[PDB]
Amino acid sequence: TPAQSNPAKNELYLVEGDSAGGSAKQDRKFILPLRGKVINTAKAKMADILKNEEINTMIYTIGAGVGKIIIMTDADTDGAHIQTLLLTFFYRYMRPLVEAGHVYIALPPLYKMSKGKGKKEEVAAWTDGELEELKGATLQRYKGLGEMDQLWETTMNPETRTLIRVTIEDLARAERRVNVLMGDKVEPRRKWIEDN
Amino acid sequence: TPAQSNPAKNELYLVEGDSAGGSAKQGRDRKFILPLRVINTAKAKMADILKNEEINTMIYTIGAGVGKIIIMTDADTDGAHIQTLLLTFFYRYMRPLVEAGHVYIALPPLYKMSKGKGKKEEVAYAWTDGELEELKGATLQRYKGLGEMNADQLWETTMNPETRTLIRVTIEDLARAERRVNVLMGDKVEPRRKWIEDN
Amino acid sequence: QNMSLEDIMGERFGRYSKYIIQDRALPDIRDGLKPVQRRILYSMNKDSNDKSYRKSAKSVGNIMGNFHPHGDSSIYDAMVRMSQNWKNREILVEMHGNNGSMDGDPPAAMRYTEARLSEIAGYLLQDIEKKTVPFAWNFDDTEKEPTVLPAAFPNLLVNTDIPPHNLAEVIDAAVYMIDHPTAKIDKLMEFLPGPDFPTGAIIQGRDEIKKAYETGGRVVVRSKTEIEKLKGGKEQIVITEINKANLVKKIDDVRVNNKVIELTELVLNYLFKYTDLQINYNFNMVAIDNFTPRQVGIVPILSSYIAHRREVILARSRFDKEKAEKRLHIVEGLIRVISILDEVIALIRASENKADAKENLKVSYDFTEEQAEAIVTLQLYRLTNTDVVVLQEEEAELREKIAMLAAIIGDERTMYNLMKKELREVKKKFATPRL
Amino acid sequence: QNMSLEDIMGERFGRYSKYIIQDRALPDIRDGLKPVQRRILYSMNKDSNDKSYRKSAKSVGNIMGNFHPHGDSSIYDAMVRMSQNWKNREILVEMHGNNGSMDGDPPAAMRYTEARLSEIAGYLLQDIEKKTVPFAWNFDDTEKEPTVLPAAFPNLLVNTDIPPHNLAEVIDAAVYMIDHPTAKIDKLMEFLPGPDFPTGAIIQGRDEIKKAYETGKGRVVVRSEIEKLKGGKEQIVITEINKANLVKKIDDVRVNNKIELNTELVLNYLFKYTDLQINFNMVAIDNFTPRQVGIVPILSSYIAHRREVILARSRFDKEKAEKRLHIVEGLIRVISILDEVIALIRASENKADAKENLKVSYDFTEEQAEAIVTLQLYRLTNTDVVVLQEEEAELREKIAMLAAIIGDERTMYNLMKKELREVKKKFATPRL
DNA sequence: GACTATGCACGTAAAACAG
DNA sequence: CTGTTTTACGTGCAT
DNA sequence: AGTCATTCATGACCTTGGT
DNA sequence: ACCAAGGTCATGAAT
Ligand SMILES: COc1c(N2C[C@@H]3CCCN[C@@H]3C2)c(F)cc2c(=O)c(C(=O)O)cn(C3CC3)c12
Ligand SMILES: COc1c(N2C[C@@H]3CCCN[C@@H]3C2)c(F)cc2c(=O)c(C(=O)O)cn(C3CC3)c12
Repeated sequence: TPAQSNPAKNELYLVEGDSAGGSAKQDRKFILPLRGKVINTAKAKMADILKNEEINTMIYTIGAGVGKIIIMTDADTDGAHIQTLLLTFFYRYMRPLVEAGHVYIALPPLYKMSKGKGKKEEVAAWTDGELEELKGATLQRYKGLGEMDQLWETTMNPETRTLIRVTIEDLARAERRVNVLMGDKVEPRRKWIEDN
Repeated sequence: TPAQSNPAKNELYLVEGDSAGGSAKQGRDRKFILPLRVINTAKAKMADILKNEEINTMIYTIGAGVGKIIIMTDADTDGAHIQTLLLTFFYRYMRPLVEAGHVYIALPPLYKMSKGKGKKEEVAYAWTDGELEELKGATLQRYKGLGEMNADQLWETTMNPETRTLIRVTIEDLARAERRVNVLMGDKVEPRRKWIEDN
Repeated sequence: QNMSLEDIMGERFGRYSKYIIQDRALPDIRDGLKPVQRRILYSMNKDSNDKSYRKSAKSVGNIMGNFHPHGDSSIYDAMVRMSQNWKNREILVEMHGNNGSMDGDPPAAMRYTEARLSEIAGYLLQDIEKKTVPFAWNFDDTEKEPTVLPAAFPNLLVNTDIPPHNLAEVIDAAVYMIDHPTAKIDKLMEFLPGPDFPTGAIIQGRDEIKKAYETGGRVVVRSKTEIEKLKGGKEQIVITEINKANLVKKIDDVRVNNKVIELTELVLNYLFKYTDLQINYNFNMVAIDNFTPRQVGIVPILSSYIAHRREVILARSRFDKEKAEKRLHIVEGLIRVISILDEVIALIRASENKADAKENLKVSYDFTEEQAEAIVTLQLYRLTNTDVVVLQEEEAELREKIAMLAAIIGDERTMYNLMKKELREVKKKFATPRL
Repeated sequence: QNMSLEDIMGERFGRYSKYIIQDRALPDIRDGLKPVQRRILYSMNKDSNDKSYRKSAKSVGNIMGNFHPHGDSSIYDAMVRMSQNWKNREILVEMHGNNGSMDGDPPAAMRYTEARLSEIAGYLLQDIEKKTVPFAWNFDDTEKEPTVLPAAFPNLLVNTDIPPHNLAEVIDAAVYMIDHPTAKIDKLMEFLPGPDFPTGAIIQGRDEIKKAYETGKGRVVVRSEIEKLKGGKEQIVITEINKANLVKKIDDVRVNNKIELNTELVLNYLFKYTDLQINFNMVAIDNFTPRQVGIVPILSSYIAHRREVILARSRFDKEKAEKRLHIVEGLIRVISILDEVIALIRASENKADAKENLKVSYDFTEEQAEAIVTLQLYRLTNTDVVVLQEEEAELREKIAMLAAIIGDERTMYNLMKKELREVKKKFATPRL
């Protein structure tokens, strides 16, 4: 389940599903496909979490335990719930990991632009206000870490994308993470979508 | 893996893949069933065959061993290799089974004909060759293999046993074990290339 | 530059936000189709499925690459769901080849099933044709996709939880609500005494439902149980939106633990509350109205769906009307043209180009482009303009409909008389018994 | 009645027969596409795929329910196969999204991959358009399906086993064979010294191949860097096999102590045992009948296969012209009396009434009469007064040539040359 | 969304065959 | 601890 | 061509909880 | 072994 590799710069990219972790394992590790939706930490029991191969396999690779790990999702709003949890999975447990702040959440491409139908003319992480900088040609829109060699546009230049996480967290934020994700009493969640 | 059931008439229908054995287990208009999802007997070793869950699960259900089991394929020429083998699998081992001749090989439908687009007007034929002529203005079908037949329809080969089936093996004898070691199983290649002189 | 460090107070607020508006993939108060549905009913349209049974692979594939980025079997799987008669009242898609037993039956992959849009199925997608419900963009940005199919059959309360209620009772109330707007929940339950399930049988909770219809509660539901006497002198009481997958063994569990089935009538009473052979039900009236997720009730739902059609009909009006106008105008023109077919057939020869010819119809006329067009797009066939007297007749034929349609536009009262005759119409054709 | 008892001497003869003609699902001596292939290249056509990358689900789905009853993943799976550059020479379909490593890589289901018909891909399906190759019926009996796509690029020997041989060498021989029919296998190997593999490198067996090219059976050979590292150590490492087991196979030698870590004899041990330097079975279907052939047959039938493709594209395109010059030839005439004609077509009667009545003031035929009536008042501006005249010669030239390709055995091949040369160049490949 | 057995042929590298 | 036969492993298209 | 775990919510039926 | 809290299992549309 891992993807091979001297902890000179850490280096541990966390992909979504064997298509991604397959596309990735095929250009820049100084990899471990996380399969399906991970467990909601604050959503069950500690014994619970120890039974889950997703929590297990994770903490196996790289020691740590309770007492550059890049995390690669997609664009899917489906792909967020898989950012959302993992961070909680990196947070409630493995605090210092992101307390140090060594963990970072990779910045995939949005809309690639094309042109010549034989001369090849490609481009490249916000198809909103960003995309305007780029008729007569062609476009695309990126459907999630998979349909992407190209992969070294988020792969083989680490800083060319990534985003460093957790900076100056603190407290009163553990308030929101037991509010938003995990598993509140429902009441709170229905409630955070007053800003929705 | 079986499909439930007093050996009053034997009764054991052998389908192809859990789609069929699923369509059948629902259409049990006639279980007085087990999905087969097979090894070429004369193609390996006895130890071999004992290792294969397909030989195993088979001989499990119903005792017998070495010393009305209807078998339901499709129309697929793919679906034959699964007639071809099983019979060898019913033959080289479990001889008397078909030596008695208690086993039969089910006669699925070929081309179903349709008509009214709301009044429902269906048919049936087990040979869309010379048979089909007995049946413009209407519509037709062609049957793609034991599956696309709903569970209800399925009682057209299901809930009238004799309405279809075909009894097997009758007056075999010897000099036929000659051809079955020639045709299927696993000859030396030479023989097989050779039987397609009548092909 | 590995830039942009951010707060987990930040990023877990922003991601989780995206994902929560992905919980308006839930049934709308109008269509009552939850998008992964809406889209499979449209793609089976657009592709023309009264015809023969089209495989699946193609069907799902085509759903799955034009209107739905997500999984294959996620897509189709959901489709099978709409195939299961014992899941809906009107099955909004008919397939063939092992739909799947109430007896815990895994249905077979796309590789085997053939399907096709179903009768009542027609209904909902029964007027996408025109500029009816407002259609949006593809994700690929290729085709366009509709945002809630306009809907004949009130899929919403005839199918967040909302239990079946039977076209029969639904369009019946539907009727009432219209001609009488302000209505009490007690007088409207007269039409829908309760939810009909495919496996209805018996549902208990008159006062429990009654309140629930505005509150948006808990009912009750009993099995199809039989009392009869076998031979030799023994008891024969056996069984004919639950699940037969666990009640089959659940019966035989009672016997296995000898703690209480054609083998005392108080005895049936034990299983009839513990063996899950008379469970149920709950109700959780919850959809999306005003593009915003809300709990509603028997009055809202019918309320918005009345309003949802108010604007379907209004559209089918405003449109079909404009299509006529546009026709009566080249008819109105071609008639005229008859008068001087000779002169016209004249300068269109000695004219010059194509675009040269229409312009030059500034003289000997005052026709417009769309006027001029067909006068030049004609073909020497129709120069046999037999419509000499007919076209005259059209001027009144097509002007009648443009009199009616535009009348539906100001006529609030006539409007509903439409939505009646129609709803009554399904009431009858695709009408259901009771349960 | 449970009727019809039968001999297992009977039934096992008759079933097994059906199944064995299901072993002419094997590459044809012409297309060199094995049906499950042929059909995916056509369905990706018919649907128009130079355009954008169309998902898969739709692509396979559509292959899978119009031309192929069998599995989904059986279908698509095989498609992926045609995506793998390191599997063919000309990859007859380009996809994007994890084709699959030489490093033992499971490709992802239809749910992810997007694909599209490939450059050289074009080639083969490059003239289905007309009544070229003879097309048969659907299984559903819905559309019709072609029985061997006509083929520009000699997929057959450029791709029962037949190893790559490189468009370069192939059309080069192809050339020779034509203008010189009877040829020896030795003079023709001059053009194709051997099969090129995507991972060619080194292939040994000059006398072994030479004989094999007529015998259609034999065995060749195939071989897999020398440099000096720092500090004074040996650095000899590696750059149609499989890298899935050679990765560990190297490290197996080390594990059993029996690779930039200094005897050159050492490399010799691995280079024959470690599978780091590990046949041919010329076999297809010709004359709708499964046969072994060789370098001469294959080119022999494919020459003949085009002989009849070209002849078709002749006989057809010719007939399409005839049919055009005839309503041109007609409409010209009609100009002369546009006035009179524009006449009775008014006072005529019906539609079908109007064309008939063009028995008088003319002798035109139906197809003649048609467009004279199907016309539109636009074209009554019949500017072609003088042009159409010109067409009579434009379209009559081509009907002079095409029909000339019909008797001209010698001119014919000069076609099949210029074309085959044409791919030789455009979709031309280096060497290996 | 990757596990898994098998047939169909035919090569051959890796186990079992004896004393 | 040999040299032999024998055995399983691999590959595309199906089930 | 089935296998398998989990999210997300919400309920009734079973597993612990203590002595 | 009571009666109560906690624990599980299940259901559609996704990964
Ligand atoms: C067994 O569920 C699935 C899994 N897995 C969950 C399992 C347990 C944990 C360890 N991993 C396995 C793999 C997966 F990885 C992908 C899909 C999937 O793509 C899909 C579809 O829409 O096509 C449908 N399903 C199921 C709903 C049928 C998928
Ligand atoms: C794993 O192979 C398959 C099996 N099985 C073989 C396994 C080992 C023995 C015990 N049974 C399982 C089931 C099956 F039953 C059906 C299909 C199938 O339909 C299909 C396709 O064309 O869609 C493709 N494949 C594979 C080529 C991908 C199938």
